[PDB]
Amino acid sequence: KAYRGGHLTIRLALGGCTNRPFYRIVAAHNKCPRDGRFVEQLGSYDPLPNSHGEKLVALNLDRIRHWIGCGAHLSKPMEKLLGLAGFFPLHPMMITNAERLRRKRAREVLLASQKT
Amino acid sequence: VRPRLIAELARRVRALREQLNRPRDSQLYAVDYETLTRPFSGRRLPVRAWAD
Amino acid sequence: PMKGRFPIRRTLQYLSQGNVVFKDSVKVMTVNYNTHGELGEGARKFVFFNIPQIQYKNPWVQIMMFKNMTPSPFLRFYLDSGEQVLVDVETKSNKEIMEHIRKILGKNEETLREEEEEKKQLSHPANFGPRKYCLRECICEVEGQVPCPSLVPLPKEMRGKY
Amino acid sequence: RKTRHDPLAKSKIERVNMPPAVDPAEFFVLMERYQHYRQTVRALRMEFVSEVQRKVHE
Amino acid sequence: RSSVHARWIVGKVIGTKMQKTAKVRVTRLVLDPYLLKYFNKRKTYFAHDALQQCTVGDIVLLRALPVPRAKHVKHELAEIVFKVGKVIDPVTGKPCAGTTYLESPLS
Amino acid sequence: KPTFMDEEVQSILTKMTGLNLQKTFKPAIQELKPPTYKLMTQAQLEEATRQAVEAAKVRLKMPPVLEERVPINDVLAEDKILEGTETTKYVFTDISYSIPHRERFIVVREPSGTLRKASWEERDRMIQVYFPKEGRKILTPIIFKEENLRTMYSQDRHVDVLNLCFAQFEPDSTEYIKVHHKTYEDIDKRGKYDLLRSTRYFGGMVWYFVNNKKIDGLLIDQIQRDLIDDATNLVQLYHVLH
Amino acid sequence: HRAIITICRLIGIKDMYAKVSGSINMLSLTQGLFRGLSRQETHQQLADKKGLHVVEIREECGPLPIVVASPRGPLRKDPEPEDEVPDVKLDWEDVKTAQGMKRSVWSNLKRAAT
Amino acid sequence: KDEPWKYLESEEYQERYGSRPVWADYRRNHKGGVPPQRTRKTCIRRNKVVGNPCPICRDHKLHVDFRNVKLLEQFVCAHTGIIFYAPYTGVCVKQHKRLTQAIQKARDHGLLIYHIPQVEPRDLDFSTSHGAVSATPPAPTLVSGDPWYPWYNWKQPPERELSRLRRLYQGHLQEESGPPPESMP
RNA sequence: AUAGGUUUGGUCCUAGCCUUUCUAUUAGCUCUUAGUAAGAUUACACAUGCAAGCAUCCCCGUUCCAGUGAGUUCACCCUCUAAA
Ligand SMILES: [Mg+2]
Ligand SMILES: [Mg+2]
Ligand SMILES: [Zn+2]
Ligand SMILES: [Zn+2]
Repeated sequence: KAYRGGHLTIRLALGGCTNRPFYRIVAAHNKCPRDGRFVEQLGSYDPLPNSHGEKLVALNLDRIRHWIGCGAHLSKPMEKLLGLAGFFPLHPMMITNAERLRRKRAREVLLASQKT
Repeated sequence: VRPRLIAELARRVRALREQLNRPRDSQLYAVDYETLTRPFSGRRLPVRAWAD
Repeated sequence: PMKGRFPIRRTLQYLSQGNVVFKDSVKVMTVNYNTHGELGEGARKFVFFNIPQIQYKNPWVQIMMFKNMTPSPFLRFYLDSGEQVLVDVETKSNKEIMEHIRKILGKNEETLREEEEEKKQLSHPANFGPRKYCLRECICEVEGQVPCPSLVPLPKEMRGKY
Repeated sequence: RKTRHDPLAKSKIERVNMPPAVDPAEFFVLMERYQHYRQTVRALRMEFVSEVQRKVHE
Repeated sequence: RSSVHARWIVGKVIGTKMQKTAKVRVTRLVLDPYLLKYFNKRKTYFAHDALQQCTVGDIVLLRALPVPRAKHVKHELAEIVFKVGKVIDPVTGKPCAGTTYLESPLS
Repeated sequence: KPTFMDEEVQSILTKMTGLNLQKTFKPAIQELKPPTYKLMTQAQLEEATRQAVEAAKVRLKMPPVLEERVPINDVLAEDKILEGTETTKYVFTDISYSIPHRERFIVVREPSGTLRKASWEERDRMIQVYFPKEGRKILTPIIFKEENLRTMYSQDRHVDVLNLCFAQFEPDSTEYIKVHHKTYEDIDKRGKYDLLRSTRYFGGMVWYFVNNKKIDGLLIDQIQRDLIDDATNLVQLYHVLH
Repeated sequence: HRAIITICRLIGIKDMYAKVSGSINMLSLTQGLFRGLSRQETHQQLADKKGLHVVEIREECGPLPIVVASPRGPLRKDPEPEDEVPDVKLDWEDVKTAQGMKRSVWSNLKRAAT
Repeated sequence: KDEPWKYLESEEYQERYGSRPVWADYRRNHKGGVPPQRTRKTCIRRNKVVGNPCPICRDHKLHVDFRNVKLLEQFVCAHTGIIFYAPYTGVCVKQHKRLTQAIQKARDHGLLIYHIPQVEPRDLDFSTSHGAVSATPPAPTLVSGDPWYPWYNWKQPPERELSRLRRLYQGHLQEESGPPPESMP
């Protein structure tokens, strides 16, 4: 399918059942369907935890970096995962979320002190 | 062979029209000072472009 | 049973039992010999038994069959550059010419092992592909999460029911 | 999802694209953070491009 | 540049009543999925014999041009590798006939 | 000084465990198939026999005493903005088919300001999850229980015990070496060595007993055999080791 | 065939594949089966006639070859004429089973017990 | 009686069979040719034994457990490591699955006897020279405690930029505080 | 296809039809709880509801997503050659 400049964009893709969120990073186009055609498949994503947690994530840098240098872009969740893994620097949105969580915790502590 | 000639003719006509009789900025890029709207579309504008 | 003389000549297994693999150079494979002349037993046995194997090892290369065309049979080949590889098998055994072509034009074990390693690399066993190309499509079938909500209901933390 | 020529449910034309308020110090810190992060990302992309070029040359 | 697929080809000549051209086919051997036996398969092809040197029913090689200069043509006769009747033996460069030597070897 | 790969030591070890083309090449309750028969001369029979002997020789080779591993204590990066906020610890690794499992980079984003490379147990678990190798169950097998271990020891078939111990854990794990030493000690109780004659034994039993100076059972077995020159060679090897 | 199953159970054979080709005539089928069972080349007699031992490479066991029969006196020191591509008229069913090309609505389906 | 491990070697069980298989005594009545690919779903019918009783659902003293070694070894080809098919077993599919699970549990426990081959090491090498296992020198910022890129943390910019942004965001501002409090009970 | 019924006063040979197994549905009745995939069959016409605007005014999704199996060798491999 000839897309309007469909450039490679590593995006996510569902793969679970109802009440069972499951995802899988895939190197697909910017306009192709979520679970549609794709070039290469990367390490699947494990959102839900289990016994002592098993949030497993993998990446094949040997080909991921090649496809990135070949003119492919990255999505926001891709940058989030890269920051969580450590490949790319920590995403600033994550730092803003952490600061907001710290401020909310401070407000909760203030409320708890006011309870008395 | 049966080539698609009508499609090519329509494409050429539309391209020639949109390239020659293109509406000038005075018609589409105009701004209404009473509601901040652009003719040829009928949509509003961002809020940070009011006092400007 | 089969309505032929030598059914073993065409059994797939016998064809896959080969070994010679022409390199990416030879383009045409022409052979000709005299059948009435019993002196060319090697060439006859070759054209009879090994031609199916050669054709199955690579259908891209061209193969032409001819009969009475010269007193002394020969195996004329054509390379991608333009030269020719003339190897004689008259008064010889098919195994001799087979080993000769395997050592000269046949793909060495290094190239075959490299191709096998490349194919194995392509056969990514870690990604969760759709079975046909890989293994374990979803994590629900392997250890890591609840073993399929269908095989067993989900715990109390199921989404929606909250 | 709307193919231009559609009945277009007239339910979103009654809203104003209002930008929520913003702080000064936090906004400047975030702007500097974004600038430096984009610089680092562009540097990493240039490094990857150089590596790909070296591989193609080899 | 190099749009043609089949590069080197050596087929049999048939059609020759044309200007600077000649029809050629290759008696290939395709495998059957059910019979598991090879049969005499052939497909006609167009060549560019600019000199019409070859006749009907012979063996000649054709050089595939980088790009087809016409609709169906995509090859060019290079040289007669084996002239039927006047064929030359690879070993012992001398003419030969039906399983016989027109001129005795040893020269 | 120890010289585990010494020529004389390896020769004496191979002598202790004969080839045995019948016990090593014993059939197992698995898929059956119709055998094939042929008629050859005696030279071809001798060639087949020596080929089977070479195959049996290639059979035994492992394992060496690699001792207990060391927990990796290397941190990649860290963060001060978090420091205990998002627990659960997210795991991340890298895929490389052209790199062995002993050169991976399994990162684990922990909540605290750190970023270790995971332990060895979690490393092997993630490797099995990503690259399912033959055997090596994800969860620990129930056979390794005290009662189950005793029952297996009572079966008088320690070959399958060692096979399972080697197929489950890795040759460098701590529990692996522990179970191996436990099995060796159990075999030590009531002298007997004819059971471990068609499997791994030279590297785990004889070498371990020579290192621990527990050569009483081996000496008794050698005396029961017949050789005396082999006994003197073993005494010389023990003197060299100590 | 169920009749063949009973015949084998009475003889002693436990399990053995057999393609009941051709017509299904009880009397003629049983007579042909008896004739075939009476005309069989054993291992000991074949070895005594030819001389060479019985070489085999069982897949269940290891490469260790185990002779099944040996001659009763002489031993042909020369090997058999290992002439490749022999003239063994195999059946098309054998090829269809080896290549898995056989397909139908009753190929190899689950059968009853006992 | 109660988890049968002594009754297996009793006299009644030996007289009823002794050396014959228990799965062969059950015959399947069906249409012409071969019975269906599936047998009865459940031995009983949520109460009493309905239809042809299974080879095991006929006596209250015939339970199953991981300790039933002889029973599980006799009810399945202990000499062939290949499970049969539902028509061959000819038993209540519920009990078929139960027996399969019991055999799996016995194999995972060690009671059952069967060949257990081994495998090869996870890596041809047994060294630790790579940095991922030998050592990993830290960075100056790692030793200093502060993470890389100090601008990630709080850094109160000059008041000039704040006034400029306020001029940009005139009547749209919020209440900002100092650095992010690191307290969270 | 390991199998059965079937031409006759009977047997042998050839061979027709059907039964025996698995998938798609529902005419009939009947269906304790809970969980999981999917719920067009009409390329006939549609009431309506909803599905795509952020945004310093500009590109941009509208040329995708979601469906159809009417028509239907336009898919896989190589080369050339702009949009990223
Ligand atoms: Mg009748
Ligand atoms: Mg249609
Ligand atoms: Zn699921
Ligand atoms: Zn029951």
